[PDB]
Amino acid sequence: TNLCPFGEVFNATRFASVYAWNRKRISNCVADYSVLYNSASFSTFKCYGVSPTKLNDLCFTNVYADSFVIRGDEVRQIAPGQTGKIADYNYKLPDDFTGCVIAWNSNNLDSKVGGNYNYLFRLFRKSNLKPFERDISTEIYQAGSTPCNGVEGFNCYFPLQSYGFQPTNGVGYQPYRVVVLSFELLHAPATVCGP
Amino acid sequence: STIEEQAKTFLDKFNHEAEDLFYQSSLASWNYNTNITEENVQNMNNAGDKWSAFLKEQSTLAQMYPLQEIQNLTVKLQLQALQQNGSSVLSEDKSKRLNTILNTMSTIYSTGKVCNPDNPQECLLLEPGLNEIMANSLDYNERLWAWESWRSEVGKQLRPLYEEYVVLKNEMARANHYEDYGDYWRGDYEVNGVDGYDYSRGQLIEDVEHTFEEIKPLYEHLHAYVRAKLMNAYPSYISPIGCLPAHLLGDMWGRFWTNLYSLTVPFGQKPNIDVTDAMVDQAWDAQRIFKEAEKFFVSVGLPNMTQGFWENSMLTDPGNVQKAVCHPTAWDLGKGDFRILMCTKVTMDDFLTAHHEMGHIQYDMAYAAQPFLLRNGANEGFHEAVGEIMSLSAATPKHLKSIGLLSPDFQEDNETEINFLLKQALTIVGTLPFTYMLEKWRWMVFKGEIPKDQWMKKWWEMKREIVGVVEPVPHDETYCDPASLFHVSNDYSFIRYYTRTLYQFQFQEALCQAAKHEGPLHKCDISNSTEAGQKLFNMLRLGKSEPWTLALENVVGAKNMNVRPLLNYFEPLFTWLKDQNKNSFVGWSTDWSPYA
Ligand SMILES: *[C@@H]1O[C@H](CO)[C@@H](O)[C@H](O)[C@H]1NC(C)=O
Ligand SMILES: *[C@@H]1O[C@H](CO)[C@@H](O)[C@H](O)[C@H]1NC(C)=O
Ligand SMILES: *[C@@H]1O[C@H](CO)[C@@H](O)[C@H](O)[C@H]1NC(C)=O
Ligand SMILES: *[C@@H]1O[C@H](CO)[C@@H](O)[C@H](O)[C@H]1NC(C)=O
Ligand SMILES: [Zn+2]
Repeated sequence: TNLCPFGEVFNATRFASVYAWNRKRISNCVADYSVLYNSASFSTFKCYGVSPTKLNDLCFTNVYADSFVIRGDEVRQIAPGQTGKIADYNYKLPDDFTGCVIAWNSNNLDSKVGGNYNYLFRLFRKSNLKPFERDISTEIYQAGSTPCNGVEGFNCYFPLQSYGFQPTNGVGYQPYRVVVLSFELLHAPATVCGP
Repeated sequence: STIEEQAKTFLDKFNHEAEDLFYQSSLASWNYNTNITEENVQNMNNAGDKWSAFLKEQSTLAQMYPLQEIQNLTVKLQLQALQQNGSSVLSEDKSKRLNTILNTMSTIYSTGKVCNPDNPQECLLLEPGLNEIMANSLDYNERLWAWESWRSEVGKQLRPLYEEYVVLKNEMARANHYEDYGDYWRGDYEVNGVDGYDYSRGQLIEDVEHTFEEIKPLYEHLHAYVRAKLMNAYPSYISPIGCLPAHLLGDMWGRFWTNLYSLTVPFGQKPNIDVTDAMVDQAWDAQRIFKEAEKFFVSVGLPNMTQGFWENSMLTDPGNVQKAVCHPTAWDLGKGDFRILMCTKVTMDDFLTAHHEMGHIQYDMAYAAQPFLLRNGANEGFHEAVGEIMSLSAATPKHLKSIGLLSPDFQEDNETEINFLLKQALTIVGTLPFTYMLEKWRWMVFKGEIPKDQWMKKWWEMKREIVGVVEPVPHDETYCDPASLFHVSNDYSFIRYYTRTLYQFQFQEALCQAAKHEGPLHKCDISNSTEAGQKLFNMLRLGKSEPWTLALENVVGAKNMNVRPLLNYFEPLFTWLKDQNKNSFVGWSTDWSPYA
């Protein structure tokens, strides 16, 4: 009766920036998924492929929990077949995604008078991300044809942009903490059942 | 990568810097305006200075990307707005000279004081001292003293500064490839590169003057009626055929004729609709006033106010020692932060102002999704026009009855409606010749058509001919009477009040047709008409991304400013005015003056 360490993910003091999104692998434990979906504490709880309704009657080989912070208006982008700054440059879900997306407003935690700039997102990139790809690079983005020499200037931009999270922002600009649950099924021991 | 694609990436970075840096400046500005402390002035200046420096920096970098190599118009609009040199096209000495001149004229206007004869210590400022006289005094000599002493002691200070201001502003404007500073101002209406919707700077002069010709018959009959009423009150001061003396017009300049209502009310036996007592009888507060305004916008399909609006706005006077600027203002701080600053009282006027200010918020929320530089009205007259029409609907007896404030046993009679249309005309119609003659005087001064030794001679020739107002004291070229008005000495363009006024009745007529209103236009209330809110919203969400000609067409179906809706609104008064003036002289001689 080994319980899956979900509190360490959902109740973490600080979440990761979306460009450097955390992944925690979940293995050899019992997961009570119904507690999360029947808690009435999240603003978004959407599952693709699997059903949130009492499908903690299934076994999975490994479960991955991806967590990060984005603004409220960018929460649509955490979904299959979406475009935008987050979906193309920071966190990309596959078309055949099988899992759940969980989000809740965290204005009380990630906002600060004068602005909380702890959270970043990637604003420029040469190409879009593959599904479940992470890019933490800080290479100066070369918008023009003149090399940047590792410093920002004309047509040379630092690729990461910070959120300015203030408690007085509108809901669309307020911080939201997101947890993405991936349910992997391999030809393998299937160690995460969770009655 | 092409120049265009570099520009898109540059604007991508600018928009993201600009949210946060504008937001910090707006938030620092808010804290001072609601809580006046020395520390808050400092923080407001620090945040404002960094935003100004960032804009400077970004304008120079925007000039790297040639507009000639950009095809995407919505990209080109954003670069052009950011690229504008402004005063930064002059040498560094000349821009400093201009900024010093602007600050001195502003300081003279706001600190200028007049002391009465025989007591050099009992002195008055324009606000509230001299404004109180010009709006409430019936004494001819007291009004004359305030009118003359303001211009002779403050206006004469502004005359040498305004001359240098004309020279330097024309220098920036010709360096920015405009004919002159007036041509620069008219660029706010310019549209290029949009087949079917283009508009030239010189076209604005033609359209303003064409629409003003159709306004003349209504204004002449307003002017004749006002002159006849004032002549009864001041028989030895007013000629039956002459111009109205400039100091007997209800404020310092005759900009509005609002305060002439008591002496010109047609039926002074029927009281006004003043719903203030009903509001107090029902224990209304400021929150109730703003919920009622919110329900008005919700009734036409517009969204309710955000949660942050209720939590962050200041809808009442803070009171005890925390002190605030009480001028009603609607704030768009960015990042979805919308607020209203207003020291609301439980009165009918503040009830109407709340609908007016929340109309601004509805405009702001509608284009919030636009790029940063395109978050504004279609042109300088759009935003205020949207606010005005909200108070038009909210003030009608039909609307006041539906919200339980006006008694159901109150029915409109034609006498109260003539009274209402008069007071509307005194404010709305009366300012149009004033607004037009002033901006044309400035246009001619900037163009070089008025020599310096004829500035005041031509100013009062155009007052007599166009406005039908005559100065009570002869003024030589040591005077600078136009600069005695805020907008002239503080470097603000003025035609926006002419265009806005025509826009608001074009808007109201179109929305009321969408609401299927029956009867005179002035009795319309657009409440409960999702068809009317939708046709308004189709323009509001555009912001500045489309030509103002197209944005106007979304509401009214026409591509240009039109005066007919304004005349349609006032036709019942116009018919009544023509019948009143049948045994009166209509028009004015320009040679008569009170100083003979
Ligand atoms: C987070 O903490 C709350 C309160 O301590 C608890 O109810 C909740 O179950 C925790 N989250 C998880 C995933 O266990
Ligand atoms: C007003 O400003 C001062 C600092 O200038 C601050 O300490 C105080 O809390 C403010 N009061 C309110 C009511 O915001
Ligand atoms: C201009 O660019 C924006 C974004 O870069 C794009 O959405 C729009 O379709 C473009 N317009 C034209 C006419 O190419
Ligand atoms: C605004 O209306 C929405 C429904 O569209 C509602 O969910 C929300 O609570 C309302 N907010 C306020 C402040 O009335
Ligand atoms: Zn306004």
